[PDB]
Amino acid sequence: LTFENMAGVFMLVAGGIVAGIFLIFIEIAYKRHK
Amino acid sequence: MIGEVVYQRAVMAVGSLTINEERSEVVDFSVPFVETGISVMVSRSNGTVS
Amino acid sequence: PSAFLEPFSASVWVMMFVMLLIVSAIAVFVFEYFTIGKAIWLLWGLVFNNSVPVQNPKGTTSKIMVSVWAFFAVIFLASYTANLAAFMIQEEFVDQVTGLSDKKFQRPHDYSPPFRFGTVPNGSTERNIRNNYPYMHQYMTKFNQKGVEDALVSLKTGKLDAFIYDAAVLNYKAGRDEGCKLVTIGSGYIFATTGYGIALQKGSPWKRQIDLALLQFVGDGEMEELETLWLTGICHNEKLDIDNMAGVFYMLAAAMALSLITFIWEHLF
Amino acid sequence: GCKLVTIGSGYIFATTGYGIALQKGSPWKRQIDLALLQFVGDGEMEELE
Amino acid sequence: FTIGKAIWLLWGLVFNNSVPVQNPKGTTSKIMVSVWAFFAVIFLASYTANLAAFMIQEEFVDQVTGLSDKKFQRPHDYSPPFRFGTVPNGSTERN
Amino acid sequence: GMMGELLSGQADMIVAPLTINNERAQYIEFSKPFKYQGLTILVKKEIPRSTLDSFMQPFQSTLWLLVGLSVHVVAVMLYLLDRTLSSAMWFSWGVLLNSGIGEGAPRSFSARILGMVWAGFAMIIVASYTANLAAFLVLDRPEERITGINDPRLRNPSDKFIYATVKQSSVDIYFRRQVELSTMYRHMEKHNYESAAEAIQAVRDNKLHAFIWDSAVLEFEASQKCDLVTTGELFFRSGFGIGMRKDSPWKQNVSLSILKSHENGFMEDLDKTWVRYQEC
Ligand SMILES: CN[C@]1(c2ccccc2Cl)CCCCC1=O
Ligand SMILES: *[C@@H]1O[C@H](CO)[C@@H](O)[C@H](O)[C@H]1NC(C)=O
Ligand SMILES: *[C@@H]1O[C@H](CO)[C@@H](O)[C@H](O)[C@H]1NC(C)=O
Ligand SMILES: *[C@@H]1O[C@H](CO)[C@@H](O)[C@H](O)[C@H]1NC(C)=O
Repeated sequence: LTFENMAGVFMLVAGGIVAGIFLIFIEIAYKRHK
Repeated sequence: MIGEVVYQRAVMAVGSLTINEERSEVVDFSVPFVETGISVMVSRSNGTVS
Repeated sequence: PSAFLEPFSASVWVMMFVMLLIVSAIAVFVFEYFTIGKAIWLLWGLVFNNSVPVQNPKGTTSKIMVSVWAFFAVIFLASYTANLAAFMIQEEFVDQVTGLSDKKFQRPHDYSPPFRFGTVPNGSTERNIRNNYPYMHQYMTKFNQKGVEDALVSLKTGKLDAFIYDAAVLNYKAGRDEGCKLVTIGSGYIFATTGYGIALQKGSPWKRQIDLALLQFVGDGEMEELETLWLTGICHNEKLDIDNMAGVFYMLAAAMALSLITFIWEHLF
Repeated sequence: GCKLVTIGSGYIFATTGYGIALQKGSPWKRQIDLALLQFVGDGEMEELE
Repeated sequence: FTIGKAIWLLWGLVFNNSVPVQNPKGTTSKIMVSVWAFFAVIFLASYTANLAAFMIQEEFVDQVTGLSDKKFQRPHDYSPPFRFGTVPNGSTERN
Repeated sequence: GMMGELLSGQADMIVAPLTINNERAQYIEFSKPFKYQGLTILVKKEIPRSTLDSFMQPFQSTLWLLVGLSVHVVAVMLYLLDRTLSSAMWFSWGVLLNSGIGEGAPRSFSARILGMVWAGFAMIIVASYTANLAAFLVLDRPEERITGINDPRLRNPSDKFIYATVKQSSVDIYFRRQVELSTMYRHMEKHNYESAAEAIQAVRDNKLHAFIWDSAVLEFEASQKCDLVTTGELFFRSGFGIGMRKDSPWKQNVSLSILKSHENGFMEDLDKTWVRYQEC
């Protein structure tokens, strides 16, 4: 198990977890906008 | 080279000298030691095309 | 098998475990905007296999997070398979006894089956071991053999354990053996490195010239050509198991033990 | 880089050799030929190649 | 809808089990589905192994084959002119 | 043979494939070579091993036998931890076969944890199996081809593997008149054959294991009989010739003609119509 392999996509998965709230806010604003 | 061999200037010509049916009719010389012929060369670096 | 040589049981494994836990917690928090254990089980399955029915997460934005986690898991499994293939490319055949310093030669009867020391008398090997290991000489006297060919035959037939003799002839025999079944100890070790030379009478007038001629031969590359044409060998030039998962099945049994113990402690409460 | 390479494995349109040119009727031909045959039969030509 | 469900489950077991329906009912149907899935998984594994082993195959181009070819035979027209290289005074030029 | 017949006066010319040696050239006069053909090794092309059915064979069938027992033991432990055992057994059997039935309903959270752990173990086992398959796959074509006289299997011979040439041929002369393979020559002297066709038939009939012969003949034999292939880099590359006595009037005219036919393209046409006309 290469360190880069565990990193090169798991930094990405952490970014996705922390990015979920961004689209949470975007879609809950979109729902109320119309 | 062949001209120098014919006119007795030299008695032997060691080098890259292809066997021919015209040279043999003038100078008689020994058996080949390297297999040669006529080949075509072309570059293929434009595309690998694997 | 190298069931423990893998990078597992390290910081990376703990890091990915805690990352999975944090991802599951974030997914539960998103879904909430009884789903904690279900989400953890579903994420563990998605890491392992998609046959784990989890109803914990039912969200739009969540679907993208689950897809990203599935992509990461797919990449991880692909890398794992590639690593197993790459490790299965190579194999280890290091050595058996690792030199005369091993306790087997010092203790020839105390461990398991008797370990015979094959040797040939009349030689320098016998004199060397007699002048260095007098105790081992008495034991090896009972196995004093006749010749190199007889020693090779005995080793191939299991009648002898180890054969101690000159290094060059033994290397030649190893390089000219059928099946490459027998090899010298280790990667090639010399207990007392020495030359061969050419014997001469004391004070002979040829030594000062024979030595120079031999140095000229070795410096001109003739010795390398002679060694290649006279000492090269085929063997020298060459270059779901039951026991494989028995360890991980022991770990699985330990997992069952911890499961039942956790059942006991959870059912006290 | 070995960028340019002859066509295929190499097909000689008219295969011949090199030899060693000698005067017509030279006494050395009958012996130079034997020496060359000895060289090619003893593996020396392979080493030179 | 049982025929379509069975067909979809067969195709999924061939490709991926993410196509579930209420097709297998009974011990015999479940056993048959499990056997089919095992065979499909074995076939999948064999296909992946063959694809991985195929990476060690390569080939090279050779252009025309000898002087007896369409390219060399006719200089005129055809396509962009094909230059011929031949150092004079040699045996090749005479031949 | 032909050399003796020509020297005895019974013949005036040898129009046949006659490799130009030194011993032969010391007594007869060879023309310019009308072909160039070294020696190669003819061997039988072993059929590729297309198993396509080695499922439980690769590592050990005992692993497949123990897998079911381990699954049953894990299921029993799960049942005792739950205190629908048949439903759980079916669910586990489906999970280990990627069925994904979804009929498993563990009671305690410890059962859920053990279930998830079991799945991970199953995944690992599958990965190991795939790795083993790759090892068997990548390890295809285990047998190799001997690379001529330089190959160690030919320098050091064995009674199990035999490589013998043809008696009373230039080949035998080449082995005899070069003292670096005396063991190889001694081994080959005990398996020489009366004629080349007999040796070809013996090689194709598993009687031999290797044949040493001219490239011009072995290549054609491989082209005709696909069961055999040729290997080994060309060695002793000396072509055939129109052998004939030294004191002959044609010596100055045959050779030139052979040159002309070699340059006018006649020999290329002969090779196309007689040697290079088929493949495999
Ligand atoms: C996704 N499923 C496969 C897989 C690939 C890689 C790792 C595990 C598995 Cl399980 C796809 C490739 C063939 C074997 C197979 O089952
Ligand atoms: C040499 O070895 C033989 C046995 O191989 C032995 O009988 C003989 O005594 C030895 N020579 C001497 C001088 O001891
Ligand atoms: C020989 O070469 C010279 C200069 O390269 C050239 O002028 C001449 O035409 C050539 N002759 C022949 C017969 O190729
Ligand atoms: C050899 O050839 C030449 C020219 O081709 C001819 O003049 C001569 O008569 C020929 N001699 C014999 C013996 O054929």
